[PDB]
Amino acid sequence: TGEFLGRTAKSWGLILLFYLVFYGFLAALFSFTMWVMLQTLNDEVPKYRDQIPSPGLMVFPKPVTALEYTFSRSDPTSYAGYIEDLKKFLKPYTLEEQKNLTVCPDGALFEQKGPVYVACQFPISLLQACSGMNDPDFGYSQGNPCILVKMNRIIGLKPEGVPRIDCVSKNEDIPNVAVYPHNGMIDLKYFPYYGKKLHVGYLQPLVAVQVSFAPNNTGKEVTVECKIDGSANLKSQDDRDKFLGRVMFKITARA
Amino acid sequence: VSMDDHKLSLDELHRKYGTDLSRGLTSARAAEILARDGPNALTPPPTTPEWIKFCRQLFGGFSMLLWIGAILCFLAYSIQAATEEEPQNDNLYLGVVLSAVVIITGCFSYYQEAKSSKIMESFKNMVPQQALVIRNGEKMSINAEEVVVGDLVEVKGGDRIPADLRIISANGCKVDNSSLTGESEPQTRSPDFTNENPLETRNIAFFSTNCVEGTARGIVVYTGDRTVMGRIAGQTPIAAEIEHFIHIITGVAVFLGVSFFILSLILEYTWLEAVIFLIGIIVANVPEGLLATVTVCLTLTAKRMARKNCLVKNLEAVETLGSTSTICSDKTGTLTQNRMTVAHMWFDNQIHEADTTENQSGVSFDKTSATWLALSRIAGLCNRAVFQANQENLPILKRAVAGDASESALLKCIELCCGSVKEMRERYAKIVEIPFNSTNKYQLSIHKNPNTSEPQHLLVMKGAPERILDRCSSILLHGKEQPLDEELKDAFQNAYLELGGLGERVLGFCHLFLPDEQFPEGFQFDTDDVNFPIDNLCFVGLISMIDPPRAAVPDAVGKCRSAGIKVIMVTGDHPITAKAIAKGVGIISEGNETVEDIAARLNIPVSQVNPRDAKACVVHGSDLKDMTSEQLDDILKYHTEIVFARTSPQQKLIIVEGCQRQGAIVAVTGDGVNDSPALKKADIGVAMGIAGSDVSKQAADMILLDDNFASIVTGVEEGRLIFDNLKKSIAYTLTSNIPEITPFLIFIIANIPLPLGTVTILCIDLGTDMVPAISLAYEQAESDIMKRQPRNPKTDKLVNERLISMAYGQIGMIQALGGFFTYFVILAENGFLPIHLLGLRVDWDDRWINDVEDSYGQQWTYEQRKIVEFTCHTAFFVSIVVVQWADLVICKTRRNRMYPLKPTWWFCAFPYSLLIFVYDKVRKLIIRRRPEKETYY
Amino acid sequence: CQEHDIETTHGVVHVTIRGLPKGNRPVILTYHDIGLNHKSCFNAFFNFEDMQEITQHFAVCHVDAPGQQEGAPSFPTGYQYPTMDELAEMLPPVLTHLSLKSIIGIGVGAGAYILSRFALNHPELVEGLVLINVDPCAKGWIDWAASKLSGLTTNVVDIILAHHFGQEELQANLDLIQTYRMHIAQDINQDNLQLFLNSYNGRRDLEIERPILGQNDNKSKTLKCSTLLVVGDNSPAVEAVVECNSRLNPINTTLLKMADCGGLPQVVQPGKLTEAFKYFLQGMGYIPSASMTRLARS
Ligand SMILES: Nc1ncnc2c1ncn2[C@@H]1O[C@H](COP(=O)(O)OP(=O)(O)CP(=O)(O)O)[C@@H](O)[C@H]1O
Ligand code: NA
Ligand code: NA
Repeated sequence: TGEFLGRTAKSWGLILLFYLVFYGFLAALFSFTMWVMLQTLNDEVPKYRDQIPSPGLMVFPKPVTALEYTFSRSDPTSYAGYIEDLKKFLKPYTLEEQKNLTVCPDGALFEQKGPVYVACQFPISLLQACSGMNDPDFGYSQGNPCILVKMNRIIGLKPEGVPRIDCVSKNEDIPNVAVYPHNGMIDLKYFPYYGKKLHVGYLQPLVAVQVSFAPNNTGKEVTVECKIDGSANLKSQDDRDKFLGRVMFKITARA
Repeated sequence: VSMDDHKLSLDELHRKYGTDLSRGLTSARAAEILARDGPNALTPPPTTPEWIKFCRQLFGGFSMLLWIGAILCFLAYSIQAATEEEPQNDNLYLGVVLSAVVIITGCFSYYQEAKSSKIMESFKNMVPQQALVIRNGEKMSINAEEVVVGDLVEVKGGDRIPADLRIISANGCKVDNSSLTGESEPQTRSPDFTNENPLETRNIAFFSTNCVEGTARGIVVYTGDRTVMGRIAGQTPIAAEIEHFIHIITGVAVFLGVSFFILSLILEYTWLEAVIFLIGIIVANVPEGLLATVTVCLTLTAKRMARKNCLVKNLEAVETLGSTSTICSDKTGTLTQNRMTVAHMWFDNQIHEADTTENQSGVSFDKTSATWLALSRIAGLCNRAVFQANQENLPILKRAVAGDASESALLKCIELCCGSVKEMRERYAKIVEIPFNSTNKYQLSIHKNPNTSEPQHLLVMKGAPERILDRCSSILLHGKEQPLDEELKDAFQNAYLELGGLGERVLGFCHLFLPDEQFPEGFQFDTDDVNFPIDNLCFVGLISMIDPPRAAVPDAVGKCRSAGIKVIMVTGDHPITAKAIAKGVGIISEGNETVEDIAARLNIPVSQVNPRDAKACVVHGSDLKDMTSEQLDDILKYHTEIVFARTSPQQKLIIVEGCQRQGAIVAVTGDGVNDSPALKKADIGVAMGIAGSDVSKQAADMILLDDNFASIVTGVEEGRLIFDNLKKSIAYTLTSNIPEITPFLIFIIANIPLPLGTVTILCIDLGTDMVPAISLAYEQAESDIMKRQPRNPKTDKLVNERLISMAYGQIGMIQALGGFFTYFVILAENGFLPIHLLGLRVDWDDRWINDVEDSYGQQWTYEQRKIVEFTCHTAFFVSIVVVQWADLVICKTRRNRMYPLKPTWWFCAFPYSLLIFVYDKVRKLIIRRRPEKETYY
Repeated sequence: CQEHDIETTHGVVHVTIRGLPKGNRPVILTYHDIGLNHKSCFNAFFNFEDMQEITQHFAVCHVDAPGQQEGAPSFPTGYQYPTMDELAEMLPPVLTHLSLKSIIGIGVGAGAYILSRFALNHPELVEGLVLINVDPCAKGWIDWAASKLSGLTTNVVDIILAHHFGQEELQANLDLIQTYRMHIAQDINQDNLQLFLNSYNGRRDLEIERPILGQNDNKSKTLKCSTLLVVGDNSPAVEAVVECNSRLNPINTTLLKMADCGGLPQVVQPGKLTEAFKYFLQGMGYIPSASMTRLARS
């Protein structure tokens, strides 16, 4: 529309300059206000901790679709991602990476108070062949996949009683799940968490779940349900949040 | 159906209705008959049941989109609760929220429209249609509703007929029956039976018509629903501009809704989520209630000017009264107080003074001169004015008189000097009377003289001094009739120049003793086809009365000069008096000179005067009759201050057409039947509410409740404050669209968690919905409104590129950044610092990632994240709404899970979203863009 | 040209009369505003060159506040018993103490309210009124909240200046603000000023209603005198005068919103106010043999 097909009648340069200056001034005001608001916040602990009162639960590695683990006992490319994710995640837990960390007494909160904040050791040998020390494949090649269950980190949360993760198979409990360490016992010496800045080199407790697929029932879909049992502090029943103190996943090992 | 009293003679009327046809029925009988028949002007129409008016607001426009969304949410929840046990109570609450939104929007529309309806219906009761009835002997003016079947009603020129009348007394009434018969040519009315059909006889005058000439008297026979009329049963430029703008912005809204719907479907939205997002981002963007807001503005300004004695008959007059560029006004009544007092006389070859304070005769003169005796007799006899029979103890001047102001002044002067005007009129019985007419400019009467040397018939004349001297052959000096010669005529003109040069209205008086041999005792005296010798009279003298300008009129003319409004004085008074009054009120300001003034400042004849050296002129009415159409254009184009003197009411149309050929918006003043074509041709027709005819009030577009010229200028100033308050409302309607669409754009671009959802988009639109209406309700005034040239309504647009660039991009962006600040603070005080949120959109919103880590190391499940997100959404909405209202209040003061508003170090709330506002209102102030939308900063 | 003190009936009020030649002609009563005095409200206007045409033809009085103009006696307990309704009704004794037939009063602000109430009580002693910045309405609550919530710590002179002068007029000083502020601070003392302001803050709603054509004859309490409402176009009292312009018989009242003025029209624009007053008086049968202003100086 027009001789030049545009509306630039010596305009659209002055307009662009004016809006550039106006939005530069506006962005300067916004950035300065954001900075001056950020200066009022701590760098070690959130101002409000009432929106994350109780820990959730989560499984590792994250599958491609939902929380459904599917692979084949034969093809090594079907479970290559699981192996790589498990090996990358568990690297800071290995023997040569926890050397600097300290060793703490069991069954008691390690309530530190002072600008040192040492982190205890979680020996990867507690997972009992669900680590990569025995077999590089975490049981996927053998037909007994290993899955890690973790408790979401909350700054200053001190669980009471004896925390424990209770995983029960729902596929008629034919492939009896194996939970390590022991019966999923979460030790109290890793609590409380003091933050990403204060608690340097903090390794959280892990629970490893191995579902053993026999040749007779190979190819089914085992649904496992884990909960934070044994601690009244940590909630495990909630209608809306299906992951508050709980996690459910489906494992399918194709024959 | 005829059923009328046409052929029924007068005797049965006294019987059929029980009223004597000389004094009318008594007040008690009138009230009793009224109680069993109802008000005269009932004519009741039906009405909308007032719940259809609410159902149309609920289910109508773009509220149907929200109803569809609610129905879809309810269907989704129904199929959900059917297929799956224990469903999520989310679609149900979403549908309930959408339904509440439509209900509240409809309620606001209803209690915004049925407030303008109340204001606009209040005006129709400000000037009740009245009627003159004869109850209990005397005439009492009552509301036309109180008129009842059978009472005596008087009608005159420019009088709407109260009801169907059986005429019993009439001298010249001609009704305008165009309302029923179609033809607008006046039809004479007489007390006799003339035709069989009621609609064609002459003794009946019909309801809702008006008598346009002369007076008549009738007996009411039919009231409203029984009348012959009761038995029988366009877009302003502002409206068109706003309609076009609404259509364009609605198209823009639909485009944005479609694009956002597609983008949300790309971002893995459920279909029920994307559809609701579309119908919410469309509804929140269309300018709903903008026509209601402009209606509120128009009705509020109409209400406020009616408080200043300017009663508009429609809302189109409100917007036209702000574009005025010419005001053709009348001297007497409008520009002058119309309260005259006699101050000078000229009967002999000397100017004689007059004064109040009855004692000492007032200054020095008395009844010594027979010339003064004759002049006082003429003044008393020709007057139609009579003192109201009350306040006898009150002073003669401090009395109440019914009649013309000039006649009232003459009556008071004669009562103070001579006295006993009523008995003087008793002595000289009035044989025939010719009423004063603006076309004739004189009043004629013939009286019976009981004198000794009387020729048995006395002729009395008063009127324009120069129109009377054109028919006078002798001048009465010291009681001796002398031939009218150039020795007396030039003295008369000098007296007129001196009395008229003080702004004093002058009347000329003359008589003639009708010879007895030509006019015996029983000579025929008929008003039509006069036979008395109107020519060749005997001049007696002149009387001049002061008519002071109204107190507020000089200031009003000053305001009109400050603006670009060209005031023209159209009067029937003499050029001397008109010029003096125009100079006195400031219509002809000091410095401006007439051609006759620059021919006298330097002594040259008028014919040698350069016309372009004069910017002020006084145009005689006779010199306007022979002017061509192109010749009037030279008067109006070159002269900036024009006075039309001795102009008939039927030349106002010529003047108004000549002014409108100049591309002006003419406001004209009229108070008569003859002014009606000018009142209808003019862009604004102004009628005098006090002394204006019903015909003029029908023709007019506006009524002056006080007959004050200054009220016209005050109404023009009030109507000028209609476009600056309209673009304010448009901008305030448009400012909230950027805070509602920027959250999704930043969502997509920066991949942050969603700052605002499509329930709080509708909540923002609902909260910030009445802000423009409240803004124009609290709007006080402006300053330079009357120092601004008149609007050019044809080539001046209410909406320009600077208003749109303001709303969509300088105020909306500030508000959006305030809401974003609130969202960022709420997120950062729970652990997620602003730098952490960038790119977090996909880990967030993933229901199967329940260990999302914040800036402090903690890990959040999906529901824990979503509670904080819901808090951020509600805080965004609350911040936007609260800051919009607070900005409204601050702007009207300075220049003429809801976390926000919290005190606990919550400067993140409305505090900053308004602090950016007040920090940019100062930078836009300092940059000082002159071409000036530095307001709406 | 003498100062007179009236009999102590419900208090004592000091008045100043400039002469007694009337006999039958009415006098021009006056009443200043709150915190002001006649020497600072009407003296600067009646001495104007254009006003000499009127002052020499009428007797001009100056009714001061129930306080004092010269000196500052004040009251120990204060006890401001004379309210506006009480202040209005103590005028007939003043008129009878000076043999005044009738007055053409002209009041500013609270003086306008006092004159209006006096006219309502006695609609025979007044021939006409010039109500400058009249406010026949109580503060209600809508503006009452703002009059004290944001102004808890506000000097009384600031309150008076806000009441009289416009917002921008007080925001930007033109040395007229300074002159009138020093007039308020000096001369009249602060105690009686505060007492007068407290008395005026009540301001019971004056009963005025515009007559409707043929229906409200049963109930109507509009002024029977020729009224001339004056207000600057840039004053905070415009709405008050327009409210008084409504509910007032539009056959005798007149509304004058002066263009280039604001605040106190009596001092800012005296040459136009005196012309308006002359035209207003001339239509009442007074000063008939006067000169029409702006008639080319003659
Ligand atoms: N009642 C009356 N009887 C006789 N002559 C009258 C009269 N009223 C007015 N006149 C004279 O007739 C002339 C014509 O008056 P007209 O009706 O045309 O305009 P106007 O002067 O009455 C009021 P305006 O100037 O507002 O139109 C007047 O100028 C006056 O000299
Ligand atoms: Na909308
Ligand atoms: Na909107």
